Amino acid sequence: TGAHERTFLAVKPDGVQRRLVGEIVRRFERKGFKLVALKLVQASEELLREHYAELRERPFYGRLVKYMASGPVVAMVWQGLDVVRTSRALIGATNPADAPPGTIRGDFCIEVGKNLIHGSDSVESARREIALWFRADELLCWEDSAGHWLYE
Amino acid sequence: TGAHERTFLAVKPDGVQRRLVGEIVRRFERKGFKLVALKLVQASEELLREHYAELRERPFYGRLVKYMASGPVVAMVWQGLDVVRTSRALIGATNPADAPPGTIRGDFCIEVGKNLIHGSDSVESARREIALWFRADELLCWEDSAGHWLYE
Amino acid sequence: TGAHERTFLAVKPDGVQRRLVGEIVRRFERKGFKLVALKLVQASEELLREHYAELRERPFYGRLVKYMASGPVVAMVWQGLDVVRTSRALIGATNPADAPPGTIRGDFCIEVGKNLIHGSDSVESARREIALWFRADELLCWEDSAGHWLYE
Amino acid sequence: TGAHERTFLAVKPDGVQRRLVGEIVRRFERKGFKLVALKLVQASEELLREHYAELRERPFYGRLVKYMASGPVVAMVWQGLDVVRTSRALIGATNPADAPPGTIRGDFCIEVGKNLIHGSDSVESARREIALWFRADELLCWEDSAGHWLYE
Amino acid sequence: TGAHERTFLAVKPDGVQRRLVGEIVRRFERKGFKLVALKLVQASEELLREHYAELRERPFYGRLVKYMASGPVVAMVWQGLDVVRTSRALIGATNPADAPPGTIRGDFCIEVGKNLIHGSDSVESARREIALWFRADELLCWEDSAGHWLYE
Amino acid sequence: TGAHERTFLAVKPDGVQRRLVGEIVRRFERKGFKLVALKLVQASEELLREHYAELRERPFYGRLVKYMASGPVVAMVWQGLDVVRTSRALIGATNPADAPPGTIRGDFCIEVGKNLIHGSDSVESARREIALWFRADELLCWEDSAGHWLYE
Ligand SMILES: Nc1ncnc2c1ncn2[C@@H]1O[C@H](COP(=O)(O)OP(=O)(O)O)[C@@H](O)[C@H]1O
Ligand SMILES: Nc1ncnc2c1ncn2[C@@H]1O[C@H](COP(=O)(O)OP(=O)(O)O)[C@@H](O)[C@H]1O
Ligand SMILES: Nc1ncnc2c1ncn2[C@@H]1O[C@H](COP(=O)(O)OP(=O)(O)O)[C@@H](O)[C@H]1O
Ligand SMILES: Nc1ncnc2c1ncn2[C@@H]1O[C@H](COP(=O)(O)OP(=O)(O)O)[C@@H](O)[C@H]1O
Ligand SMILES: Nc1ncnc2c1ncn2[C@@H]1O[C@H](COP(=O)(O)OP(=O)(O)O)[C@@H](O)[C@H]1O
Ligand SMILES: Nc1ncnc2c1ncn2[C@@H]1O[C@H](COP(=O)(O)OP(=O)(O)O)[C@@H](O)[C@H]1O
Repeated sequence: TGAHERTFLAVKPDGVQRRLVGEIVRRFERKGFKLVALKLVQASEELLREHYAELRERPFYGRLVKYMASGPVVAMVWQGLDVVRTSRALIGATNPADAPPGTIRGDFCIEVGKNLIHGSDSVESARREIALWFRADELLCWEDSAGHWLYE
Repeated sequence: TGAHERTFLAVKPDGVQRRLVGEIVRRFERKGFKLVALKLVQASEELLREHYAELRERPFYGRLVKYMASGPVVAMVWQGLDVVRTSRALIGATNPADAPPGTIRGDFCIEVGKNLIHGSDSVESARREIALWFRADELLCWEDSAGHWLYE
Repeated sequence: TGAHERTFLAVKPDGVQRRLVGEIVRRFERKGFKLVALKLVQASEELLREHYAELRERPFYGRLVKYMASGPVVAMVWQGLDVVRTSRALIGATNPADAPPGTIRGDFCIEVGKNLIHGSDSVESARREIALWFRADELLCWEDSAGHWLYE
Repeated sequence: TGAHERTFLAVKPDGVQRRLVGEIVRRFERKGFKLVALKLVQASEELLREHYAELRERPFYGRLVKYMASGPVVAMVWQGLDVVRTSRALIGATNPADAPPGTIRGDFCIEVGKNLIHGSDSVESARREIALWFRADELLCWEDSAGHWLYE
Repeated sequence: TGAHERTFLAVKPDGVQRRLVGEIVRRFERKGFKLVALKLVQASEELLREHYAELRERPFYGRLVKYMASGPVVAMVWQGLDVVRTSRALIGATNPADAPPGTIRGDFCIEVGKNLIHGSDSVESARREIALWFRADELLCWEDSAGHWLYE
Repeated sequence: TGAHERTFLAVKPDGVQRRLVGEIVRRFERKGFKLVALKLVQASEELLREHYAELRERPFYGRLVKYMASGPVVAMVWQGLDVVRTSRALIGATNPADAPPGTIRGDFCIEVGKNLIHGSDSVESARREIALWFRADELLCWEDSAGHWLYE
C-alpha cells in the first residue's frame, strides 16, 4: 500500500498518567508520519480481551487487560511508508530492557508491564486493530503540504 | 468549579499541518492540567459558524470559518484550577504579534488569521463549546496520580 | 558582590516528585549562572521554621513547614551577576497564576502551595539562607571557563 | 512591504562560542520566519565600525567593535510579516537584565556586553545592514510549502 | 588530521522546508564539533552533478540532482577528531528506515530520496567536497574555548 | 535488590563545565529512576585512586586521577530495577566513538578522556562506590508516587 500504510498506536494508561502524550505524539510528528485518527478513550475489558486475543493463554493476560482498562488511553492511527515497521522501531523492543536509548521505551521506561505505548506488530494486525478501535468516519484524509519534502 | 473547572481547546488546522500537536499537548500536560477529552475531527462550516456565532458580522468571519474547515482539528477538553484563564495565558494574545515569547502564539506563529489554537474565553463559553464539540460520554473521569503534587 | 553575588535555590518536594530537577537545573545552567553548591536533603522541621522565620504569623506557615519537610528537597547555591533578582524573575511570581509562561512556575505550576521551587528574595536573605543550609566547605570555588563568554 | 519584510540578524561571537547557533536558528524557524541568507563570517573592524556607526561617540564603542571581531559571527537575513519588530521581541531587551524569561536574552544571557545576538532596530536599519553584510546574490527567494499555514 | 579533521555537511532542501536547520546544527554543536564554514546556497545542477559524480549512472541520479537543486541548501564544514566517521554515525544510514532512533535520519525522516542531510563519506571525499562548495577564504580558523573540555 | 537496586553516577568535571548537569539528570529522571543521593564535590586525589583502584597499572590512570580532581563533580545515587546495567546503556560505550547517538556520550562527547560521566560497571562496584562517596545518612528514602506507573 506504499505511503498509504496505516498503523494503530495507543498511549497506554501509564503514558497518560506520566504526562507523556505530547512527548509521544511529537516523536511521530517530527518523523514525518501523518496523524489520521485520534481519540482519548476508556477501553472496556471486552474490547481489550479481543485486542489482545492472541495473548489469552498467557499468565499475564488478565493483569494486562485490567491495567489497560484502569485509565484512559490515547488511541491513534498514523500513516506513511512502512509506518507499522518504523513505528515499532521508534517504540523499541516489547521489553524496555532490550530497547536502546533513542527509542520511546529506551528513553522513558523500565518494565515490560509498564511500557508506555502499543503499536501494531504487522500490517494484518494494523488492519484488525484499526477496525476494532475506530469507525470508518473517524479516519481522516488530509493533503499534507510538506508531503513533497518527505516522499520521492 | 474549583479544580474541576474545564476548558475547550482546539489545535487549529495549521497546528496539525505544522506538526505542533505534540508540542501543544506537552505544554498543558507539564503545566499540570488534566486531559479529559481528545479527538481529531474534520469540522463542518456549520459547526464552526455556531462555534464563532458572535463573530458573525466580522469582515474576517468567512476566512476564519473556511480556514478552520480546511483541515483536521484536534479538539480537547482540559481540566484544572483556573484552567480557562490560565490556558488563555499559555496560548497568548489573539494576535501573535502581541503574544510574548514563552506563550504558544509567541513562540510558534506570526499572524492573527493563522494562530495555531483556540481556547475558551470564559467558564460560560467553555460550557457551551464543550457541549458543542463533544458528546457527554466522550468526557472521561479518571483519578489522576499527579493532582497530589499540583494541589494543596 | 557583583559577578560573585550568590543566591539560595531549592527544588521543593513537588519538584523532585514530578521529576523536574534536571529541568530546573538546566534553566539556570543555560542562563550562564555558576553552580557552587548542590545537595539532596530531607530538611528537618526545626530548620524550615528558621528558614521561613519571617512568615511565622501567616495562616499557611504551619502547613508550609510540614510540607517542605514531607520529602527530599534539592538545595543549591548559584553564582553570577545579579543572580538573586534574576533567579526570581526566572522562577516567576509566588502565585503561579501571576507567573507568565517562560518562567518556571508559569510553565509548570498551578497553585501557590505547590510552586516547585524556592529562591532567596534579597541579597541579605541569600547570605542568611546559604549559611543556614550549607557549611562553608560545601560551597565550591572553581575556574569558570564559560565566564569569558558571559562577561565583558 | 508586508510579509516580504526582511531583517538582518547575527549570532555574536559569544553565541558561537557557547554553542547556541542552532538553538538561536531554531527559535526563528519554529516561529515561522523564512531564512533567506546565511553566512559564517570573520567581520573586519572596518565593517563593524560602519555597522555600529551610530554608536561611535559611546564609551563602549571600541570594546564593542573589538569583541565583535574577536571571533566568527553567524550573519543572517530572515523574512516575514513584521520580522524586524517581532525578531526584536524574540531577542528581548538590549540589556539581558530587562529581558524576560522566554526571550533569547532572558533565557541565555546576563550582561549587555555579552548579549548573544544582533537584530536590526528598524526597517531602515534592516535595509542598511542587509546591504552592508550581504551581496544581492546571497539573498535567496524560495517558495515555502507551509506558507499558507502561516499567512491569511 | 587529528582534531583538525574536517567534514562537509549539507542540510538538503527538505531540511530547510521542514524547519530543521537549527535542529541539525544544534546536534553537531552539542557533540563538540567546531563549525568552520556556513552558507545558505541555491546549488546549480552542474555543482550537484559534480558533487554526486560517482552516482552518474544510478537510476535515481536525476531525481537526486533535481531535488537538491529544488531549494536552498545549508552548506557546512565541521571540524574535530574523527568528524567524518562520527558525523555519518550522527546522521545515520543512507536509508532512514535502517537508521536507528537517536540519529538525525532515524528521528526526522522516512524515505531514502528525502533524507534531510548530506555528509562526506571519507576524509578524501570531504577534501574534494569542501573545495567544491567553499572558497578557501570561507573557511575560518578560530580559537575554540570549548576544546579544553572535549580533548585530552 | 530488584526494584531497589542502586548505582553510583558522577558528572565528571567536563560535564559541569559544559553546563550539562541538568541535561544528564533529566535523562535519568525521564527514564523513571529514583534519585536517592546528590552532591557537588571537589573529590580529593586520595579518594579517586581508591575509586579507580582497579585501573592502577593502566598508563592513563595517573592523569585520570588528576583530571577527576581538577574540578567539581556531581556525585549521585539512582535507584530502580536493573539501574546499574540500564545506566551504562544510557551513558554509552567508554570510548564515545563506539557510543551510538541517543546515548549520553554518543550525543555529547568525542574523546575517551573527556566522557562527561561515570557509572558503576556492576552491582558489586555500585555497593562499593556508593559507600566510598556517600555517608549512610546522605542516601534518602522517600515515597515514590511515580512508582505505581513505572512498575507492575
Ligand atoms: N511478561 C509480561 N508481563 C507483563 N506484561 C507483559 C508481558 N509481556 C507483554 N506484556 C504487555 O502486553 C503487551 C503485549 O505483548 P506482546 O504482544 O508480546 O508485545 P507488543 O506490545 O510488543 O506487540 C506488551 O506491550 C506489554 O504491555
Ligand atoms: N482581525 C482578524 N483578522 C483575521 N482573523 C481574526 C481576527 N481576529 C480574530 N481572528 C480569528 O478569529 C478567532 C476568534 O477571535 P477572538 O474570539 O476575538 O479571539 P480568541 O480566539 O483569542 O478568543 C481568533 O483566534 C483568530 O483565529
Ligand atoms: N497564600 C499562600 N498559601 C499557601 N502557601 C503560600 C501562600 N503564600 C506563599 N506560600 C508559600 O510560601 C513560600 C514562601 O512565600 P513567599 O516568600 O511569599 O514567596 P516566594 O517563595 O516567591 O518568595 C512560597 O514559595 C509558597 O510556597
Ligand atoms: N553599555 C554597554 N556596554 C557594553 N556593551 C554594550 C552597551 N550597550 C550596548 N552594548 C553592545 O552594543 C550593541 C548595540 O547597542 P544598541 O544599538 O544600543 O542595542 P541593540 O543591539 O539592542 O540595537 C548591543 O547589542 C550590545 O552588544
Ligand atoms: N536508492 C535510492 N533512491 C533514491 N535516492 C537515493 C538512493 N540511494 C541514495 N539516494 C540519494 O543519494 C544520496 C547519495 O547516496 P550515497 O552516497 O549512496 O549515500 P550517503 O549520502 O549516505 O553517502 C543519498 O543520501 C540519497 O539522498
Ligand atoms: N584509553 C584511555 N585513555 C584515557 N582515559 C581512559 C581510557 N580508557 C578509559 N579511560 C577513562 O577511565 C574511566 C574509567 O574507565 P573504564 O572503567 O574502562 O570505563 P567506564 O567508565 O565506561 O566504566 C573512563 O570513564 C574514561 O574517562
